Amino acid sequence: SANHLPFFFGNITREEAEDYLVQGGMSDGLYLLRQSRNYLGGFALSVAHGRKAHHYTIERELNGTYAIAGGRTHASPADLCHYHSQESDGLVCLLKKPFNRPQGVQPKTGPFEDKLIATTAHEKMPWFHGKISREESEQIVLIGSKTNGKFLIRARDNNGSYALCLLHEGKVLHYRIDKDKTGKLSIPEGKKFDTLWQLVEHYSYKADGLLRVLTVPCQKI
Repeated sequence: SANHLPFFFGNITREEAEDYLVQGGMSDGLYLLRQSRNYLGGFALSVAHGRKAHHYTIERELNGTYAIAGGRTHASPADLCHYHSQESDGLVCLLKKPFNRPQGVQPKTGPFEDKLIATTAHEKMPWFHGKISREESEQIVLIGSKTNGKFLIRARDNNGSYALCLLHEGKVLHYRIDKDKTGKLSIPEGKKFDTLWQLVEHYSYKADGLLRVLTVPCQKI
C-alpha cells in the first residue's frame, strides 16, 4: 500500500509532521500521511487548518481495511484521503493539497525493525528480559556498564502485564505497564500503545511523565 505515496513520510513523530506542515505553507487543507506510533498497522493524518495542525488516527480494521475511529471503512489510506478530499465528514475541513515529500527525503524507518510477528517481536529485543522479579530486574540493571537512561522491560506477575525499569542518577525507576479492556498498554496517566516496542520508541524520544528518556537497553541474560 501507501509506501509509494508522495506525501507518505513514515515513522516520523507527531511534532516532526507539524514541522513539515509549516514548511509546506500551513494553508488550511494541506495534509500529509505518516505511520501511526501507538496504533499497530494503522496510519495518522496530519492536516493544517486555521493556523493549527490537526491529527487523525487511521486505524487498520480487522478485515484489512483502514478507517478513522467512528467512521466508514476505506480500501487504502489513499482512498480515505481521496474520500475526505471531496467530503468533509467529521474532519476540520476538506483535504485540498497534499504535501509531497521534499527531495532528498525518504520514508523514515525507525528501530521498529531496526500482525502475529509484531505481537511476539519483543521477546528477541534487547530491552525485554522476559519474566523476572523486581529484585532480579534492579540487579541486572545495576551491575553492567551503566549510563543514564539504561533500561529494561520485564513481565510482571501477570502474563500480559509488564513493568518498566529505568536508571536515573544511580536509582532504578520502576514504572507499571497495564492492560486495558481493549488490550492497550499504557503507563499510569500516559498514552496507550498496541505493542511494547511502540511504547519504547515513544519514551526513548520524549520523557512524557518519565523522569528521563530511555536510552540504551540493558542486555538480557
